[PDB]
Amino acid sequence: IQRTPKIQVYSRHPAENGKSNFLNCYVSGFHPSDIEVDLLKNGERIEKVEHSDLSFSKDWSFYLLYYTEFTPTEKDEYACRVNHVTLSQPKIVKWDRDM
Amino acid sequence: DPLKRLTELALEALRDEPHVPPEDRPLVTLLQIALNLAINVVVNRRHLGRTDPEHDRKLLEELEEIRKLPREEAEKRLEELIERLEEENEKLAEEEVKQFRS
Amino acid sequence: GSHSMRYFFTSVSRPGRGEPRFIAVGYVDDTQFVRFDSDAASQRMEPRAPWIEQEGPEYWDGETRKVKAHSQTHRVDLGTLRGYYNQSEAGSHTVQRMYGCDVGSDWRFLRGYHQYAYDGKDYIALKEDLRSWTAADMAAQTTKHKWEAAHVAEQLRAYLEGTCVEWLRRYLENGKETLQRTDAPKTHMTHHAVSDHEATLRCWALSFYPAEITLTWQRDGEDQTQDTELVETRPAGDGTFQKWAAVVVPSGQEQRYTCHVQHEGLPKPLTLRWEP
Amino acid sequence: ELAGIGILTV
Amino acid sequence: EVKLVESGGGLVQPGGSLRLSCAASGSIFSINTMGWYRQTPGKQRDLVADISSGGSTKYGDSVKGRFTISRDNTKNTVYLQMNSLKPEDTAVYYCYGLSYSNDDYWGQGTQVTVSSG
Repeated sequence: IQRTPKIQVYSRHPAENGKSNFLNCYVSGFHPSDIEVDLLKNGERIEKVEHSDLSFSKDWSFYLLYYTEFTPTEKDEYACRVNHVTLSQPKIVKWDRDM
Repeated sequence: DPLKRLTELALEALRDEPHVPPEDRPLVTLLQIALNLAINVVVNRRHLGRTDPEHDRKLLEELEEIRKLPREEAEKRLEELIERLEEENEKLAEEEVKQFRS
Repeated sequence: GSHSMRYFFTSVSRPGRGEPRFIAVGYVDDTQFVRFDSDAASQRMEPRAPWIEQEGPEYWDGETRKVKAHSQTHRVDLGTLRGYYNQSEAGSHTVQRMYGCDVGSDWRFLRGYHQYAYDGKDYIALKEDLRSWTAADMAAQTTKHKWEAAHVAEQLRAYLEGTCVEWLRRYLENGKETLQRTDAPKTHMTHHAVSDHEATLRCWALSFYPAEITLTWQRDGEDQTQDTELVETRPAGDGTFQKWAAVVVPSGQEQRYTCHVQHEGLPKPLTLRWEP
Repeated sequence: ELAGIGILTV
Repeated sequence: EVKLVESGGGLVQPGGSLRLSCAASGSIFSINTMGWYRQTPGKQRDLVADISSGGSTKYGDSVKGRFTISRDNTKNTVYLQMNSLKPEDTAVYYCYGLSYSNDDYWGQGTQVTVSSG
């Protein structure tokens, strides 16, 4: 059985315009482990993105954290794009600073 | 029961690891890896019905030969035995697949 | 004040594209401290926490040799299980193993774990008494009968009750500054208008450790579950965790709602109400 | 520390 | 809002070349990244190549060195030059685009078949 990933995009610290921060895309509850996560800024890929090592939960479903440095502004739009065998097309989740 | 003796030697190796000088500790870890593979090989040959106590005895004599032997010369002999056990363990699992499907 | 150590193993076959990929991670509580990747160039067990870097070269040599032997074992199991289930030679499949130990608030042995899965489904597991096995199907019963002959339960019991507990205490001592800490959650509430007569109250819990936490919305004392949205607890990336819970509230009636936070670092469960 | 014994093939 | 019109798919021999194109109609100039994904039945769609309005490109590992993407921002058109085609390149090639607000759009796809028969 294959399980589709849950996706949360958020900042490490409360976002303040002009203050350096970290943009996170946390994917969890998916199976199998092969997955692609991209961070997006104003409609294009953010090049340098790192991720945590592969681990899994009690139900054996994997989880990963993708993160990069960023500085939020009032007009810059951020998002995350996730691709998995359970998805017919890559799914995009936008970043809401209040979520 | 050769598998009993290998299990007792593995339990001894796991208990001796704390109470051993730090220089002998790498040899203890290599012994645990070799003893674990010896148990895996013997139990795989048991599962296949290919029980040959002659082959079982040759594994034990080589392991005890590595002990009582100076440390650095023993660490290389265990590494060679481990690689040889990993090869045979792979061959045994391929025959276990043929036995299960048939 | 209870603690735990856990090792997670994953091996994924890639037919035609090389040997299976093996990844292993080690955890103390909610803190990772070691990692291994068969595709990494180092080919070594690597540190992932500051307090584990103080271990000597003998530690890293022994851990590397053991994790490499495990990668070969789980590599063979991918071929075995593919035959046991009569599956194609061209499909990607996964094997996972997990084992570890718990200690109570007295740091004495509490619980032992060792489970195995194939393609994300339970295969074989060691029971709590650490002397017998739970098998999922006929293929797993084959592994069970083989592991019973090899006294695997006896070997794993000696490790889980002895070696695992002893090394967990060693790690808790060396990493006392970070492992034996309990960061309380910094909390706040936010208000967002969804309509001209409705609104969203979101209760935040940030920068807390360990990850276990409880967030509950209640309205006039009634448990407002089945109407509250709860996100899964997520890592902040700095060693702490985050979580929030939200509820849709009619305008003007915000003071009739309360948020409640239970956490190890909080002496008393906090209560948050919307402050204009 | 990893388990040195008890990790066998399936 | 944005419509993507693809063309150029079809049958080609192993070792041959093929040139795909994709133009954006409508609310164009609101599209940053454009590119191609490919997908076989039952599986997900994998990245082939994409390029931003600034020219930043990314290629999938299996197509790096054989495919090349180019772009004309004045008419919002991207081109995919596929060289040294292999039977494994057989898939449906979907054009896609991302607005500057990270809204994604897709075309209907074009079939590409690499076969000797």
